[PDB]
Amino acid sequence: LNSNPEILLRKRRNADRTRIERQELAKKKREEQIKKKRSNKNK
RNA sequence: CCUUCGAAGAGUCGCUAAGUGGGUGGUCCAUCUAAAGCUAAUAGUCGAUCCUAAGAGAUGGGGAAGCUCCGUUUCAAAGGCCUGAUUUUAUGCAGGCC
Repeated sequence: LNSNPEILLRKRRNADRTRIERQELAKKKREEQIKKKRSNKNK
C-alpha cells in the first residue's frame, strides 16, 4: 500500500514525572545542605 | 694470641615442677643434657522417559584408630526475582519481596 520504510523512536515513559522528581530532589538537597551548614556553628 | 661478653625446648619432668638445674648409675663419686629436626653404606499418538507414594539417602554437623556410622532441616552466610533519568563533594550500586 505504497509505504516507505523508516525507523521510529518510541516516546520515553514517565519523563515528565522523573523531571519533576529530579527538580524536587535538587531543591531538597540544596535546602538540607544549607541546614547542615548553618547547624555546624554551635559545635 | 690479647680483651669485653656469654641465651639453652612445661600439661613437660615427676595432681603437676627446677636452674651452680635436671636424668641415669656406683658402693660422696661417675656419666650425659630430655620435653625440636635431617641424614648414605521401523512409533510425535503403544510403554520407558515426567511426577510423587511407603521408604531409602547427600549436603550442614557430630562419633569412631579406621574400613565408616548417626542424623533429613538441624543455632548452615544453603537463592531467585523486581524497581531505578546513572548512584549530589561528581560516573567504585542503591532500595525492595519471598
